[PDB]
Order: sequence, then structure tokens, then C-alpha cells
Amino acid sequence: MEIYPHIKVYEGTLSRLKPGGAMIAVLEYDVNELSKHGYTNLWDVQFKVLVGVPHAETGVIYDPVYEETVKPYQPSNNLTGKKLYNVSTNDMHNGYKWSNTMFSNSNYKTQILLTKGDGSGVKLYSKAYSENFK
Repeated sequence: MEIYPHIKVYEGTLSRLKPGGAMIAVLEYDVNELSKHGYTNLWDVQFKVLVGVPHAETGVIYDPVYEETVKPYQPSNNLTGKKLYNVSTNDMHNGYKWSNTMFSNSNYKTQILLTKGDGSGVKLYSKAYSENFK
């Protein structure tokens, strides 16, 4: 008899930061680095998506023109010492708020803030990104 090994087919949508659709950020952090900044339960986290202009010295968008709270999708399987979070804005259901704002002004950037579930904790920022995470 012919052999059919177990094959998982990965399907889905990887990261997108483009006009006309939700931001999809498939982000991987280091567990050792999260644990160090006080992240004990990697499950207990909230994300804010910040749209605006970053501060020239710190890189933080302190006065976002738009913010959005996102409950991530968390893949069950992770590379050793890594932690994936899939952070996707609610554009499809909210009037395309994130994309319309982000791309209403070519100076604007999108920055992703990780905190604990209730907003506390050390604030862990992504780079303030341009289109296509540049």
C-alpha cells in the first residue's frame, strides 16, 4: 500500500499594512525578553494600534490621531522561545477606521503597543511603521 504521511497545509493571511483593508500584523516576540519586562502569562496581553507621527527622539506616537484596541489571535504552536500574536484591526466592521486614517496622510505611521490585559505592565512598542512595515 501507498504511504500518505501526516501533512499539515498552512493556510491564512500573513502580515499586511496596506490601504483599503485591516492591518494584519503577525508578530513574533522572544519569550525570554517578554518574561524579563514582567510578562508572566503570555496569554494576558492587550494590543493597541496607534496611528500618527512618532516622536523624533523616542520613536513613540504620543499623540495618536487614531487608536484601536485589539484582542489578538494566538497560534497554539510556537517556535522554541518565541511567542506569536496575530494583531488585526476591525476595518471590515467599523468603517475602515484604521486604514482610512493611516492612509489619509503620508506622514502617518502605525505603531503596535503591547501591554497586559488590563492596560498595565511595561509598555512594549513596535517600530512606528510605514506602509508594508517599512
